[PDB]
Amino acid sequence: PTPVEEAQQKTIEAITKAINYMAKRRIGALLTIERDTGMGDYIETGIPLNAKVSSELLINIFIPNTPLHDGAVIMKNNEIAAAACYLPLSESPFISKELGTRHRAAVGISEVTDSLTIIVSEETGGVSVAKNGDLHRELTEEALKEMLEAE
Amino acid sequence: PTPVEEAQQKTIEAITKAINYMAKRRIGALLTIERDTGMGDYIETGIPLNAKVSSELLINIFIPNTPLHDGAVIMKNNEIAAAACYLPLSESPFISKELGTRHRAAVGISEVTDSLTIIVSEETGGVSVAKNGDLHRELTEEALKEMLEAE
Ligand SMILES: Cn1c(=O)oc2cc(N)ccc21
Ligand SMILES: [Mg+2]
Repeated sequence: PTPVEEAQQKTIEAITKAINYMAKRRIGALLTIERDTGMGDYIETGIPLNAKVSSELLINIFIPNTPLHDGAVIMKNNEIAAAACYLPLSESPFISKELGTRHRAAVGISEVTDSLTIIVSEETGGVSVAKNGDLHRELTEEALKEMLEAE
Repeated sequence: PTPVEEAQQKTIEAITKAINYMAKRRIGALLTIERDTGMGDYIETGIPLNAKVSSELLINIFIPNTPLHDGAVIMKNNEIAAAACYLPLSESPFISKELGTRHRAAVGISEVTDSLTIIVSEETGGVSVAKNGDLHRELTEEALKEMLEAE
């Protein structure tokens, strides 16, 4: 592997480790990965971090009833750009009616960007991904990894 | 007021807001500010963050029973360099006997560096500072801020 490939795989492993921990504990989480469409306007709504990715930091960010847990983490250029960011709520009538604002925010950003957003449900610990205006629900660990590698 | 001076003031405000919040809630914390003696050897024992400082991130790091809460945060200028770092334990007999490992680690690093370390007791909420081998306990909010401004 090249340095850039090794770095991408390390980031994927850090994300999946954090997501698994949160899914097991039913910790709600919202993590958007910026792609070609710039998301600076949304990054600017949160708390700046520009931090190295680690599973530890991702977990610490989303702990319930803490300063950083409300809102989205946005990743950009292999770093955590900001936490507690605003994302736009989707008005799509085709999202499962049992899902709340975390999932609607993820679908919303996916409607206007090419980003990939991961959501952990605080109700069930279920893991989902929003891309292109669609929500892919009840993902296995393998499925999430496949989506991150495809992305 | 140069940009350097304004950045320092912002960092002091972030630190003091976080410490005050953790003191009120008896959240144990151990926060070392590198000065002229480089602390790379200790930074490298922790989880790298290289993050912009915020009161929110400082608080999120020290929440009990989370990946990052045990060990020291080490700050370099206006960044959180790493969390969950090792510091050496002091054997000084002037550490109150009831105090635990955070205070002994803080005095320990203060014996071999010119750093300033802030400690919040999880037993009492009291705030202390270790510098040059001495521990100063039960600091008021005003005294801590004045110490940081002088540092
Ligand atoms: C480990 N953990 C978790 O899963 O939820 C938490 C909440 C708090 N306040 C502190 C720790 C945890
Ligand atoms: Mg006194």
